Amino acid sequence: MDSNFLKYLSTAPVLFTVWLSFTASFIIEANRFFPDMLYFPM
Amino acid sequence: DFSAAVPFLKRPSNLDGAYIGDVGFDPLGFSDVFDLRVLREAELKHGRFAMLAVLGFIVQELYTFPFFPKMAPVDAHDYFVKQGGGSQIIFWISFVELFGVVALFETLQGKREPGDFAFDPLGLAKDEATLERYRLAEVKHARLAMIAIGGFIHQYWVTKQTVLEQLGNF
Amino acid sequence: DVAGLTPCGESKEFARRLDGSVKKLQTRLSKYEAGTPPALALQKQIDKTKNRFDRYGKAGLLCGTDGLPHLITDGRWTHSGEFVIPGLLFLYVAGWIGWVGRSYVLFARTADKPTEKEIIIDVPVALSFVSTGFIWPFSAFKEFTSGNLIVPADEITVSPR
Amino acid sequence: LWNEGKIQGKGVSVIPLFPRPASLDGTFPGDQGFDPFGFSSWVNMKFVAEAEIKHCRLAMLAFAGIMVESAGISFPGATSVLGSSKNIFEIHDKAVASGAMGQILLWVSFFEVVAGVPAMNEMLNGESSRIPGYYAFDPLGQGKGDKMGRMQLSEIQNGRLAMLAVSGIVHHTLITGKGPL
Amino acid sequence: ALFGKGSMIVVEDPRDGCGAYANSGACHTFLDEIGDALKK
Amino acid sequence: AKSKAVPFLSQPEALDGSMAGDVGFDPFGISSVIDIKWLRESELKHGRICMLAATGCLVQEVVHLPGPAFSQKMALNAWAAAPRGGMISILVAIGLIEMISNRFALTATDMFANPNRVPGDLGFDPLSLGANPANRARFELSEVIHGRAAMMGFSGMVHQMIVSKQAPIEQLMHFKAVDSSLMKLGGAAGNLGY
Ligand code: CLA
Ligand code: CLA
Ligand code: CLA
Ligand SMILES: CCCCCCCCCCCCCCCC(=O)OC[C@H](COP(=O)(O)OC[C@@H](O)CO)OC(=O)CCCCCCCCCCCCCCC
Ligand SMILES: CC1=C(C#C/C(C)=C/C=C/C(C)=C/C=C/C=C(C)/C=C/C=C(\C)C#CC2=C(C)C[C@@H](O)CC2(C)C)C(C)(C)C[C@H](O)C1
Ligand SMILES: CC1=C(C#C/C(C)=C/C=C/C(C)=C/C=C/C=C(C)/C=C/C=C(\C)C#CC2=C(C)C[C@@H](O)CC2(C)C)C(C)(C)C[C@H](O)C1
Ligand SMILES: CC1=C(C#C/C(C)=C/C=C/C(C)=C/C=C/C=C(C)/C=C/C=C(\C)C#CC2=C(C)C[C@@H](O)CC2(C)C)C(C)(C)C[C@H](O)C1
Ligand SMILES: CC1=C(C#C/C(C)=C/C=C/C(C)=C/C=C/C=C(C)/C=C/C=C(C)/C=C/C2=C(C)CCCC2(C)C)C(C)(C)C[C@H](O)C1
Repeated sequence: MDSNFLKYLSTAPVLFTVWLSFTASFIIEANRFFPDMLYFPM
Repeated sequence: DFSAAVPFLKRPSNLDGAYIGDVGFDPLGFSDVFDLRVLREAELKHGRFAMLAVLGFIVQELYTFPFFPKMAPVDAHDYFVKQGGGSQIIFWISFVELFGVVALFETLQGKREPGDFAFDPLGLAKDEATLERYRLAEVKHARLAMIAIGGFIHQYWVTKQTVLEQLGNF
Repeated sequence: DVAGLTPCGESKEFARRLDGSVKKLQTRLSKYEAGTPPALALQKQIDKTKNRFDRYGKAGLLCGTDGLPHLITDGRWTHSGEFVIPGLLFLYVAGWIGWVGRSYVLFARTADKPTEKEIIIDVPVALSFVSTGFIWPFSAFKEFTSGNLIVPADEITVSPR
Repeated sequence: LWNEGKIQGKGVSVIPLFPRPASLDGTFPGDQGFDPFGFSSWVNMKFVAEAEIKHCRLAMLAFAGIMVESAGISFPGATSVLGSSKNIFEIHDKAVASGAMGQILLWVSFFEVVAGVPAMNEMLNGESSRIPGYYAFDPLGQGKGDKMGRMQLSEIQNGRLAMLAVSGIVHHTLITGKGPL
Repeated sequence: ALFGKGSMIVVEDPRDGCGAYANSGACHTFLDEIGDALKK
Repeated sequence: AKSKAVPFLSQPEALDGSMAGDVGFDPFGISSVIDIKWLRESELKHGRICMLAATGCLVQEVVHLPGPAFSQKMALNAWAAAPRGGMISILVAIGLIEMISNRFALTATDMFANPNRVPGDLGFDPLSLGANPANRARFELSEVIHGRAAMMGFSGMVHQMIVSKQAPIEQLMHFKAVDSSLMKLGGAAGNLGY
């Protein structure tokens, strides 16, 4: 894959948008399978 | 110079006999805009899909596997959408197409012919001459099967008869 | 119970919360036919609402007079799953993010163009750092005691006053 | 014997329709052209030779077993415990159920792991210079010049014929329901 | 020997008393499923 | 200079045929991004875990420790049945093993800090079975191969336990085919939820 295109995807706004979309996405998935967790179950 | 295929059309200029199967037919000038390596990769990929599809029809009327129900190939598409084997085929094709994405990057980076996957298990290609004739035959068959594909699917829609049974009747 | 609160499993106001929440959904369901997509959507919401109320009742949460769960955060161990353990989980992630971010800024200082490493991140090296964060409490304390976390006051620029 | 050049050699073709490839060497007992798909180019020749001789020897022994068990010929009391049928398929299923097939499986697999796998590993590594298919199993003499000569070619051709014939016999029994003899 | 007569190791047989192929009854192996598909 | 595993791709750098199990397979080019030493450490570790895990599933079908807490032929059911205290004991012991066997060089920036450290080589040879240097190359090859095969095999066994609520050997001996009327893949967004 082109190294200048990979250097473009390594730029701060793309990584910030991708990482926080990935981060938001597994919070969303964790609340789909395991909803309404007000407390650590113990 | 003039196009070999269309005498009155000028040659495209990105089609200078570099690829085998080149008859200068490119009126829309997609090769003046787009990379011809990408276009040839797609040509051979679409054509190989079409060739497997036309054979796919013909064999599927003649025979079907005992564990699967007998039915027409378009009905097979819908049955295997809802049964699960369609997603199987889609997954494994997509899996191979991942390494195809790597292959197309290798082609763009200059290190591979557009449809070459080094797939010669039976050693049918012997030397340069027979390989050039084989790939000319492959291109011609690939284009012809793409045409053929449209006919079998569209004709089944218009008249609900299979390709072999449609030759048999009418 | 604690602070005059009632366990949610025997709170009558918690019981009325669950019932009112389901009556509100059932009257929306009364306007749809059985197999419709709006009926299945609301029937799945009545199942989810009941499940949540059942789980809260059996969890050891304490309800108020208002029938809502209340959190006890004074440090007692019977209630550590409401703040202390979520907090321990948070600080592990937070220190991980901090240790990993700190490790990359120190790497980028030794670069050919240090400010280009911060707008164009060296993703293989930055991923090398993110994996290291799992033992940040040991790595950061050893960093502290080995004199590499804290810089002395006389290498820090301050205002004249 | 060898008949190098006449049969089983360089310039020997069973089917001159297919040109004899270069990659197929002319020193392996039984090489008479016949490499269409070009497998000799990339496979280990020593490995595929050992595999060919072993497939040959099973085919011969299985052919003998099929003939005996389809002529009704048996060992004393074998038909008493096993079936009285001459269907090779039916005998296999009931000799499996009797444990006899399990005992043959056990002992074949024992020989084939403790002796066959080390023999294969050394023959391909280059630690022993064992010719393929050799297990020093010549109790009743009949070796010497013949052992490296005609007998190697006679064995390989009788084995190829045994493979084709055994496949033929089993599929004829399948399509008919009646075995041979 | 670390395991007494009470609290002894439990060694069961997973083959459940039937064979690999050509079974009859409440025992249908994977090889039987290949035979069932090929004859249908 | 093409790959031997994938003949139409270029042979990947950092793969030079030195390592055991090296056949030129890295189509996605992870070796160009991630140091091959870390990748081989992780491959040997994943494979060693999966050899134990695949053997764990099959033997746990056959042989059990005494007691009702250890009587689960289905291995996925054993996760819940096995005493929690002892399961967390296993986890804690694994963590202690991870720090000590790696000698506190745990991370992506300090494992292999010692130039003597070799990928996958933790000094574990209790019975000195690798003492013979003649067997060394084929042991390394067959360790890598057993590890790869067991990764694939354990993955299959777990997801066949999910699909068929049966233990692996008695799933082979009491096989039932997939009806497709259950466990359809995907679909969370096709019906727009619910
Ligand atoms: C991971 C990098 C990092 C680290 C270790 C710290 C460390 C600290 N910061 Mg923060 N800071 C950072 C990034 C970081 N900062 C960034 C990006 C900003 C801009 C928003 C700030 C803005 C900021 C302010 C305004 C203040 C601090 C303060 C502090 C101190 C107390 C902790 C705190 O209040 O957190 C607070 C953290 C934030 C408000 C923002 C953090 C945002 C994200 C989560 C961190 C950045 C992640 C980064 C992209 C890492 C990528 C790593 C990857 C490339 C490998 C401590 C010195 C406080 C202080 O001086 O108190 C003594 C304070 O008042 N910082
Ligand atoms: C026509 C068959 C045939 C031929 C020509 C050979 C020839 C050879 N074999 Mg092979 N072999 C065969 C069959 C054959 N074998 C079978 C079936 C087996 C499995 C039992 C073996 C197992 C075997 C081993 C394990 C080894 C050899 C070896 C050898 C070599 C030296 C031995 C020798 O010359 O004595 C061969 C002598 C004869 C063939 C005389 C004839 C005896 C006949 C065939 C017995 C007939 C049984 C019976 C009557 C069946 C007919 C009736 C039935 C239809 C009902 C030589 C190249 C050795 C070697 O160096 O390999 C490279 C070696 O290590 N062979
Ligand atoms: C600090 C040491 C220590 C102590 C005091 C205990 C104490 C206890 N353990 Mg724990 N355990 C420990 C370390 C320890 N464990 C470690 C390090 C591990 C991880 C390897 C475990 C894993 C473990 C499990 C999985 C279980 C226990 C259980 C128990 C309890 C019942 C013990 C019993 O009845 O034994 C008397 C019984 C025996 C001595 C039978 C022993 C069976 C054999 C020896 C097992 C085979 C070992 C196997 C080969 C492991 C090899 C890997 C290892 C070398 C790394 C008891 C509270 C059980 C429990 O929670 O019960 C409620 C339980 O199921 N333990
Ligand atoms: C080296 C390891 C190799 C792993 C190979 C993976 C094997 C299994 C993969 C799927 C098998 C077949 C799938 C058919 C199943 C299928 O396609 O279902 C379809 C499903 C969407 O549902 P639909 O819109 O199709 O609904 C259709 C209607 O018919 C039913 O309502 O697609 C998905 O999005 C599910 C997958 C989650 C997508 C996100 C996954 C998590 C992201 C993590 C980061 C990326 C990782 C890779 C993402 C691709
Ligand atoms: C490459 C590779 C290998 C391979 C391979 C494979 C699988 C090769 C398969 C190749 C195939 C399947 C070629 C098929 C081409 C079909 C064509 C050109 C269509 C013709 C239809 C026409 C003209 C029509 C029509 C009609 C219409 C539309 C509708 C009707 O009403 C009427 C009518 C019937 C007249 C192997 C593995 C051997 C190894 C080797 O080392 C490398
Ligand atoms: C670190 C890491 C790796 C790894 C790894 C992994 C996955 C390691 C997993 C290891 C495991 C699963 C260890 C299990 C130990 C079980 C024990 C000790 C059972 C004790 C039973 C007892 C005490 C009892 C009892 C009794 C009770 C209470 C009452 C009775 O009624 C019943 C009973 C009689 C039985 C490796 C090595 C792969 C690679 C790399 O280096 C990285
Ligand atoms: C190193 C060292 C030593 C040691 C040691 C040890 C503990 C050595 C143990 C090594 C082991 C346990 C190796 C196991 C490999 C397992 C494999 C390859 C399984 C693959 C499964 C597959 C392909 C499958 C499958 C399946 C599928 C999915 C479908 C299923 O329905 C069924 C099925 C099962 C067929 C010691 C300690 C002695 C000291 C020494 O000084 C140094
Ligand atoms: C959607 C969907 C399905 C489907 C489907 C599919 C794949 C349907 C097929 C679509 C295709 C392949 C249409 C293409 C037809 C080819 C044409 C029109 C070329 C004609 C040649 C021309 C005009 C001239 C040629 C020329 C002349 C004059 C002579 C000289 C040469 C040349 C210049 C070339 C299913 C089955 C999956 C089911 C599913 O439930 C729903």
